[PDB]
Amino acid sequence: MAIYADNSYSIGNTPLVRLKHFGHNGNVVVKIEGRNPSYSVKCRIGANMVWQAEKDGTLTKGKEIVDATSGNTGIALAYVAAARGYKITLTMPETMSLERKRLLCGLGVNLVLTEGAKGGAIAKAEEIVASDPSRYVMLKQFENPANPQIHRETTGPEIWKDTDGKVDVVVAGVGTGGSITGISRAIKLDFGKQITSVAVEPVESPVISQTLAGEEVKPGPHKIQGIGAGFIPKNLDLSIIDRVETVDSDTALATARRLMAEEGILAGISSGAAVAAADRLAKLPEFADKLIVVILPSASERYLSTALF
Amino acid sequence: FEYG
Ligand SMILES: Cc1ncc(COP(=O)(O)O)c(C=O)c1O
Ligand SMILES: CC(=O)OC[C@H](N)C(=O)O
Repeated sequence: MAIYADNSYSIGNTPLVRLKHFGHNGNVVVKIEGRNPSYSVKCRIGANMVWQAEKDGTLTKGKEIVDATSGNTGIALAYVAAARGYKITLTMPETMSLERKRLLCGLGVNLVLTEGAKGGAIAKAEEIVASDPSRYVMLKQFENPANPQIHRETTGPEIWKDTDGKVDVVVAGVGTGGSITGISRAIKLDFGKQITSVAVEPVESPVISQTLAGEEVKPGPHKIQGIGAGFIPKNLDLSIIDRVETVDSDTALATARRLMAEEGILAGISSGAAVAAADRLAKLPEFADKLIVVILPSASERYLSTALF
Repeated sequence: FEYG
């Protein structure tokens, strides 16, 4: 029967909701990844990175997990570690919301946080696994192929299924790049439909836009938690990206607030950025009758400590 | 927020 053996197996099957105050006559639909265990899209890769490491034998009983996170991946790995019986240590920038810090400790993580100015998180972590290489396993979400793979296997197929194959555009903020990569691979390659894959990054740190334009790559600070890593991650397949949209922090925050107040959707800051980007495309006659699906990575209550509220 |  439909009873999951632990909480890691209950990932996904998140709903699509049509927006009423964005887009043009309902052409913008949002995928609410806040409806997940640990309540972000990252639960998917928290699960699959652990499952994969188990299956190639890098993760065994007694081995301790390590990775670097801006929060949600950390919370995701923590619920999976707790559910499946692993010890776990994580690194994070000091500047991430208190909520992230708060429940990571409740989930029983040995927590380790780094200089906010350095973003830095990736650095010490590696320095930590070196301490006893067969004690610790680093899962490395920015380059681990188990990250986009679970999106190719679940998130993309769900989108295809729930839109009855009518999806024309996928809009997703880029952090690790796993979401837009896996989803795009599923729909374009597995189901065969030539959609428009749209990456979203902060205008303050538009390193994807700069790279593709062959300009000076200049990362910068921003408030859009979860995206804008300030470099091109290995798990972002540039070859499958058709378009890059930049969004500023203010507009991202205002849009998240609008999602709450006008749509009754409890979205996080990066969800506001993705919808703002989607709304701009949706109001181009060229997309005015395409079906645009927007990933909403996380939920509101994870950001009560931030500018969102 | 920056690198990571
Ligand atoms: C809140 C939030 N938004 C957006 C993203 C970007 O998702 P991805 O890493 O698949 O690019 C993340 C990544 O964890 C996130 O935590
Ligand atoms: C790019 C970023 O901000 O972090 C990666 C991912 N959001 C995490 O949960 O760690």
